[PDB]
Amino acid sequence: TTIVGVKFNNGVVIAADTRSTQGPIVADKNCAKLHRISPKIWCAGAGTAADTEAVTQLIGSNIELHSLYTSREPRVVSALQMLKQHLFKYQGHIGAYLIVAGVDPTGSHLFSIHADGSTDVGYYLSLGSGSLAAMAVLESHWKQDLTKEEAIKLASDAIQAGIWNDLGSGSNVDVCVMEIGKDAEYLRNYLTPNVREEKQKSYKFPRGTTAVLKESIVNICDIQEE
Amino acid sequence: GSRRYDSRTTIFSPEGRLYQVEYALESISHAGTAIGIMASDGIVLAAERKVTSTLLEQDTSTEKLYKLNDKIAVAVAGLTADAEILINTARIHAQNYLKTYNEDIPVEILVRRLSDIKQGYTQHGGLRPFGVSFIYAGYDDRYGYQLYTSNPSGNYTGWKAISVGANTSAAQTLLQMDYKDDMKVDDAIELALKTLSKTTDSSALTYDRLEFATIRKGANDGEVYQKIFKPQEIKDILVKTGIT
Amino acid sequence: MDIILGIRVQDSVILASSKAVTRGISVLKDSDDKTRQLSPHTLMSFAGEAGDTVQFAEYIQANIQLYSIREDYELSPQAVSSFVRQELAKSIRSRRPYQVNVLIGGYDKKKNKPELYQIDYLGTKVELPYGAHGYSGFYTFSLLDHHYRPDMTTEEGLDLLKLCVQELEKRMPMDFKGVIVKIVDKDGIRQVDDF
Amino acid sequence: GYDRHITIFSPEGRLYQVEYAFKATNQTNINSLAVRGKDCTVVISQKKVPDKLLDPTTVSYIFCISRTIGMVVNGPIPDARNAALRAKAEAAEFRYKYGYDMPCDVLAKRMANLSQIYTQRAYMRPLGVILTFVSVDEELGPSIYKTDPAGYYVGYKATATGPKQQEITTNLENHFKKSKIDHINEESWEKVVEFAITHMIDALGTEFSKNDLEVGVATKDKFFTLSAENIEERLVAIAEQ
Amino acid sequence: MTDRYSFSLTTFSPSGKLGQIDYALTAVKQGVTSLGIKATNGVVIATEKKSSSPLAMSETLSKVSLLTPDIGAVYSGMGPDYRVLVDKSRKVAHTSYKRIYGEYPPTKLLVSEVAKIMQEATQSGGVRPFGVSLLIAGHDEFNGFSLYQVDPSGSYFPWKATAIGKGSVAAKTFLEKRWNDELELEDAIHIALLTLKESVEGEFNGDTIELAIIGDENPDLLGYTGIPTDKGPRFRKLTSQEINDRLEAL
Amino acid sequence: NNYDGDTVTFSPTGRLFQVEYALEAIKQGSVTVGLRSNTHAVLVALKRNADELSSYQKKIIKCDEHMGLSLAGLAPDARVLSNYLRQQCNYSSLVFNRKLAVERAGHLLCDKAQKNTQSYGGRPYGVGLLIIGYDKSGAHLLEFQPSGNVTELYGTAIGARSQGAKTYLERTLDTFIKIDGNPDELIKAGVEAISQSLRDESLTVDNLSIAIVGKDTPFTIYDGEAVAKYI
Amino acid sequence: SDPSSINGGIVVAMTGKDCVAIACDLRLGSQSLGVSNKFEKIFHYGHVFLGITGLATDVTTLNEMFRYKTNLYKLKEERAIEPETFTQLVSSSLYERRFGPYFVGPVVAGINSKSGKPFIAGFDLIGCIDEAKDFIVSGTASDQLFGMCESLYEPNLEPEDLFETISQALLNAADRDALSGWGAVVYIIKKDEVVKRYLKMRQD
Amino acid sequence: TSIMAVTFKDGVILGADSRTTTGAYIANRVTDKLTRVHDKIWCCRSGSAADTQAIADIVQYHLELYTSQYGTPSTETAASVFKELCYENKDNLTAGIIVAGYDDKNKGEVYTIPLGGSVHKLPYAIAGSGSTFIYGYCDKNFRENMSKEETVDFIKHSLSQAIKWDGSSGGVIRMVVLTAAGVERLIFYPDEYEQL
Amino acid sequence: TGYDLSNSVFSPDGRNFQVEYAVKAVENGTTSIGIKCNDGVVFAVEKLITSKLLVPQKNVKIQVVDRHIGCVYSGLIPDGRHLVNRGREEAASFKKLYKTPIPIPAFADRLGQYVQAHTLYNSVRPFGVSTIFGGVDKNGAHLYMLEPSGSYWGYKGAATGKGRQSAKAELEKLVDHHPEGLSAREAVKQAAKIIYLAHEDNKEKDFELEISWCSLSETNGLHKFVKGDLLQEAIDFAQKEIN
Ligand SMILES: [Mg+2]
Repeated sequence: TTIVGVKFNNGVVIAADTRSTQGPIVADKNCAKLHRISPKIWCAGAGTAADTEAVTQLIGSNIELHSLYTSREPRVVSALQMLKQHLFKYQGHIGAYLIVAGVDPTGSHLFSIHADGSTDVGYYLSLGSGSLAAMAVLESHWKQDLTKEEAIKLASDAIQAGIWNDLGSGSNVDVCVMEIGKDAEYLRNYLTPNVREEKQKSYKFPRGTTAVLKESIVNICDIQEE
Repeated sequence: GSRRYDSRTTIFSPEGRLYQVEYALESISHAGTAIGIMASDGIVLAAERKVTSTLLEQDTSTEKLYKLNDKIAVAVAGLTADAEILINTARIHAQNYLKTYNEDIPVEILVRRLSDIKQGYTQHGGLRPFGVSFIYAGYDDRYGYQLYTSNPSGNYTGWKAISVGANTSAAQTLLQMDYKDDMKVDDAIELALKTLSKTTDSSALTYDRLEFATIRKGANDGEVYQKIFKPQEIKDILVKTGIT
Repeated sequence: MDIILGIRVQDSVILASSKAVTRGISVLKDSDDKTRQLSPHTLMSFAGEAGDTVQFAEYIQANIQLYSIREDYELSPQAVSSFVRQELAKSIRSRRPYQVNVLIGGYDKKKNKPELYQIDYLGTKVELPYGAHGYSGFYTFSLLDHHYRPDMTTEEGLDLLKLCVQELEKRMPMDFKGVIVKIVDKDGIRQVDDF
Repeated sequence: GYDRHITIFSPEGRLYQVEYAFKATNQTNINSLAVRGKDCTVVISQKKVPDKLLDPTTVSYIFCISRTIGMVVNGPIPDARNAALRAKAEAAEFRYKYGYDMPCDVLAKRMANLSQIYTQRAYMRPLGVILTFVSVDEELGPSIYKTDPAGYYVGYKATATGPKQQEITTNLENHFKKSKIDHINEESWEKVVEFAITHMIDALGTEFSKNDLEVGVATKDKFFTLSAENIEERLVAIAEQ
Repeated sequence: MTDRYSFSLTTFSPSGKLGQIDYALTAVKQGVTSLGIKATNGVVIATEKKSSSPLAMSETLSKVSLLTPDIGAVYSGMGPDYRVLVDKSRKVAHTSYKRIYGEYPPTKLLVSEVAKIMQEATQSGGVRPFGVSLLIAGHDEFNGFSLYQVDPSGSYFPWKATAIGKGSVAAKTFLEKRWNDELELEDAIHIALLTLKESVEGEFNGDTIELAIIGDENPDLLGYTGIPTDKGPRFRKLTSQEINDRLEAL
Repeated sequence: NNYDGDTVTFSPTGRLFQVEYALEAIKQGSVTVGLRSNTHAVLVALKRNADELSSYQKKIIKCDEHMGLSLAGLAPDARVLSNYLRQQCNYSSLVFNRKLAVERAGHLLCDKAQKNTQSYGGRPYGVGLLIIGYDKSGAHLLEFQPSGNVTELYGTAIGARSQGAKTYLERTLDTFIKIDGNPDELIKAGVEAISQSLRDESLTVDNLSIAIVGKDTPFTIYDGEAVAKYI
Repeated sequence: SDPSSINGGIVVAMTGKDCVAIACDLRLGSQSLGVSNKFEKIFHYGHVFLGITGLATDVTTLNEMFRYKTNLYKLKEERAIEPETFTQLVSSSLYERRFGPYFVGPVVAGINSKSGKPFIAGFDLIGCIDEAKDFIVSGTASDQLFGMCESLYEPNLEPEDLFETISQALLNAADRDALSGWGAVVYIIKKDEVVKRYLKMRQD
Repeated sequence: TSIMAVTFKDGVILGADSRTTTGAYIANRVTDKLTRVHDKIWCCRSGSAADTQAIADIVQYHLELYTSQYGTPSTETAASVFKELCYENKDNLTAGIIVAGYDDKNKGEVYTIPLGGSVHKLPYAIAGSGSTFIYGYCDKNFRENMSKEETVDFIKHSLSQAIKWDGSSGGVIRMVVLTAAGVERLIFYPDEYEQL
Repeated sequence: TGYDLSNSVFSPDGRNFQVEYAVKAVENGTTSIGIKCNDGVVFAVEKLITSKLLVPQKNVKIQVVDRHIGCVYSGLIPDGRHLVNRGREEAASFKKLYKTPIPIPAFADRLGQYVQAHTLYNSVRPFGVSTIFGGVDKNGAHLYMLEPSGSYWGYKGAATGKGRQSAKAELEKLVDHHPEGLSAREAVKQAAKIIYLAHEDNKEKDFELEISWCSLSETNGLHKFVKGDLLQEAIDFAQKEIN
């Protein structure tokens, strides 16, 4: 997995590749690693996929209830604190490595969080197996006062480094943009640089090819009237 | 301390009755009448809603008849909320039995456990009993079609035909008169309605003041179908038996 | 405990179970009955870790005898085998799991059919025409795969079993001191007292 | 009538223990008042030291709950301190869990929910207190939220509590009918304190020395209470106008 | 300490009444009038913001509450009892549904849950019943729009339209005259506003009236874009201004 | 009257009736006397029988080698309280290798009895105790009442007609306080004191119970023939 | 000793035009020993289909569990559970055993009865959802199944074409796995008929 | 980590490097290891980032609640709360923390809490992997009652050497000044301190 | 009515009669006082000599908490001890976590909240004592008095028990006629006087005087009992003032 987060002028952007692997095998070619915690707080997850999904939804649920209770729009530091205290308690066994970002009444924020519950702050971050490929690009092209367009470009360039150079990452680039005073725009499959080429042959079979012993209509209906 | 305010819900009167059970039964006697009739080829459940308003949504409504599993249903007379607590317990017990033995729960076993729960509230814990009497209509492959009732005491008994709620004395007499053992479902449907027609405290019996259900062999071969009547179907069966 | 076999013929289920009990270096007994009657038409044989086998078998027996009294009714073999599977599946994630494998042979009086169920200590259940636990199947399944017919008589089943036990006596390293054979049919459970 | 002794319904659907707790609220015979400026929230309360043996400095019904939130209580001191300690514990826990300072209105809701429970659960009695919470909230600005033994709470433009609350209330209502705004249009909190004291004098028809009052002020990022001499400086300025 | 009230505080009297439930219903009767009307393409729930003092800021007190993005609730009776039920109702929508099925509960089932909580306060040890009746309006894919009333006993009923509290008997009669199965949502709002004027003494405007709808999906209220199947909340609280625009059209 | 149903209720005059009723059980109890010099402390107790076929209820209990008490009132309550003392004496020995001071034993007894006077469902203890012991600061006599009040004295008495013995001791004070180095004289004086509380009856061989503890004497009980010397 | 490959077996599912297909082998073994040739791994709750590979006791247990939960769901909701919802219930249920999991690889297949959309999904033993347009694979021959599906699959196949494709993908994958085979079943699922076909295959 | 805290005439200064490490990979090169638990009670963190953050967050909570009830806590009190956490959880923590604060009665104070959870009040303290290389230097160059500038120089030079030799340390040198005059943050970049 | 039969019940006035009944037991007890001085506090109490048999000096009533706090109380003595035991647990746990000894104002609230807790439930009875306590902390001297309601304040001087009005009057005089301060040794003497003067209301039996003090200068901020020479000196001072 490759995930990044980049701050810009008036907000924050996160991106991620779309490959999930079982050892050397690609289980899903178009995985969604960008998670919504609240409308304007999204986080990218690397590590154990079930853990990143589960911990993201639990905290998301509790954040929603908190927002309703306080009559306030949720803040990123709350999602951060809730995530880290949960993860720390499980001493790393919940394998969720997250880049947490969003906008709230306080401003725009970017954090990352390791599975053991240690957190950090920055203008640009990366996590996952492709984090070194990504970080090399971030350390090469990042500057102060990025515009929205510059940050999207930098973020997806860093995901591409991971896609091309890391065997743990591949397929497509997802992006989410969180700008102050605007709706978050989740850009699913922002890039598509890995369409499979056309096959040499069609493997559609002549009907009747397969040997059959028995057929039966399976009854999916409930018990019938009359 | 707190003893001062304790009603003591689980004590005997000097006559040896359980005060709270008797008073709960008293509450139940003001509830909409529910009738169950058992036939050779099926079971009928009919029950009267408590006096409705024209603005009540009837088609999306359930107050009296509840599905316990695919082969067992109940008619309720008493506090609806109390009954739902017990209904969900019963639904869960049915599934535990199915999970454990990979066979649908025999009707009596489900009835006994619910009755046993009610009983507990009369002997320990200092809580008020459930203000509910049930009519259980169900089928299993040991005893076939079965009717039971249970009340807040936790006592249950089996029936060919029975009523609970308001005017049971009147209704039981009318059932005792016209019920015969070789009776069929379509006859039983008619008897159930005819009885409510005569025992109701309302001016007349309309579709919108009723819930109705049948359990029939009426499916394709050795199996059983539960039919909770839609408002239209009750209106049709009311016309068809010439009550409107 | 070592070898336990089951075969389901036309109208009955036959269970054969080794008689030896070995405490490491010595054979302590050569007449051990590795079976418990669960109900008049259901028999369960067992093999696995010492102590746990009998403890489990008797526990199941008590539960089924309790059920029989409460409902005044005999549970079907399928129902009994499902209860037993659940208890083992329960146990496999316990603090200390039952290491017990069982064969349940019953005659279903409702469907008038003999039924044989194979369940290992993990709670892995399977209905079979014939079955075994441990190494027993390795020696005997090729004979049963050859000779077995769904319409065999009880005596044809016993002859096929006789052959199975002879292969075991030829090729197994352990002396298991013969087998006790029991038949489960419409009239209940009886023991073949000569084998 | 045991429906009088615990929090169960009377036949008219009332909770007498809640009502009688409201009566304990006035047992101290103190009146309090809160108003909002542009930048601040001021709360003033009468201070009465009858015994010459008391240490006057230890006599207070104003509490610093957090850096930002202040709380004045109308009711007996033991229930007041019970409520104060809890609110302090609740505000600190909130900060630790959610990573920002507990808002005035949220703390008020939380204490209101705790009070509600005592109206529903038999073994817990209601507290004989009314809690007025003040702050300059980072999202909502100057804030007054008040709690009572029924578990009710609401935000206020300004408010008063105590035996003579009605006189003070109407005095304040009449001012806002005139000025037509939500707050005291005043720059410095010093002048908002002066407004508060002035309008308490008019409504109560009583004159105050420096030891007859007790003042709390909330600004952005701190709530503080004034000393005798800060109040004296305030009284003097009022007299010269 | 410890709660040593482990016995029921609600019990059957010799006549079979459950005293505390009746007394709780009485507390509801004293309560301010609130109502709900079901249209073909929406539901509206409404009530009076009876402000205690004019120094109180009554928009800080929410009588109409979002439970889920497609479910709203209003009450008549004791406000504090309502506030905690809403807290519990919101949480139970998550714990016993959304955390399991990955979607919000349908109106009837969330109501079923709120009802359960209220039933338990009617039988559990050391508690009194809740002194409120709720009207819960909502939408879900397989049942469409619905409106439910929930009483202190825990009983709940589906309504085409109803009212509860102070002027409920008169209001229900008003609604019987005007309700039909062909009302569009704007018509139901108009009727709700007419019905509510009857039971309101003093000022009657967008600042003394609280009113919300369960209607169309509001993608502008979602807060993000880019998931085609997330189309936004159907619950919407009408603004003070929105209400007043409909009071001249009255 | 309306305020005596349980221990958790005060009367309008500020009294605790359940505690006062517990105090009454002591007064119906048989008389017992305690007194001390600077070297020894003595308990004397009149044992009551049920009738002429019965034994005479034992009134003195040993708590440690250097401590013990006599009881007046509900006997099972004395057994519970004396057992608690046996443990506290024991814990002090096992953990600190220290013999428990009589003063501490009093404080612990006060605090145990007190908890039963402030909580629902409990009842006060229905027994009074005279605790003697010899520790690092010499001889001690304590009077325990189930209200929780523990008092250190030179001498005292509790039970039916204990008032007689109490004044005798109030007179004898300057005499018996001086009886250092003579055990048998201190007992003699205690037996004389308890005799102010007799009427209709007098001291017999199976009527009388004496206990003594002191400088070079373990707490030991004398019953039966071993008290004839003092009759 | 590795629980997910003690008993053996495979499941594959595919989408076509207004239909889905789910298929499984019938083998159950204790490692090298074949034990049963009739251990079906596909179950259904109303119109939602669930295949489960892995440790057989957990396969049985989970079927029994989802039958339990979908039955109660139906009674309360007054309607049959949809594939999207069931998928979430499967995920929830597995993750609830995060640190002592069921050793399984479940696969969900069905058509949404309201929208008509065909739906498949796969899970790891710990609840992670793989919602693929094309196909889902599971079991001891999952590598082989990925190989077959990746070349054999094309989108929008008609039910009886999809049948050939999924059958061939299963059969040839099973024949390169020691622990799969001994029979096979294919379910072809359309909005209102479901056809179940048993395949003829080698029995070694 | 290279961290230190030094008492001087007007109070105390805390100093740290900015490197966070997962093996040889620098996970963060601009980390803030100087953390605030009260207005004028701060700490330097070394060891597990997860552990030291969790500890500091808890301590901040305790001291906020302390303040609400009893007013401003002493630096000694803050150190004791840290110690309680570190000592009672010694088996599950990897945390070496220096606690530094400024009272008005007590002036500048420094308490070091090593791995076992013992407490040691010192005139100055050094810790982290980088500290080993500057025991010699710091012992030779520390005097009591230095000026603000001398103390800033001492820390700058000391941590410069620690960074020079310890690969685990690096980045910028952060400092936090604690006096009666308030709270001052300082930062020194590679090109300044490397050439020293 | 019936409102006074159960603790934690509000009467229709808004009062808790059971707490008020507890006060009656306090008023029924022996007199006890506290005087705040320049750098410390002094505590004194009247001990009724019920009998000649009471070993003098040996039924000590004043109690220490930690090393710097003194507590005295009038009313039900066991209730007072129970409260002091809790006070000692509260002080130990404060010291344990925070290192510094518990400040006096902080200590007062610990007792305050605990006593107030016994007015929240019908399953407990309120405390049958008023407790005078205090000492020297890092911020100087503090004297407190705490009622059965849980109400407490800081005092210049305080008294409670049967002779409380007599003592209150005497305390007000010192406050007026020493408005710039009272020394520790002065306070010890005055305490003796006031207890002797307040003994009029308990005159059937004669009594034993008991004094303690914490003073920054005279006891190093630690709590000590006044024994022997300093005690005898103050006994004399008081005996001269009644004639
Ligand atoms: Mg093979």
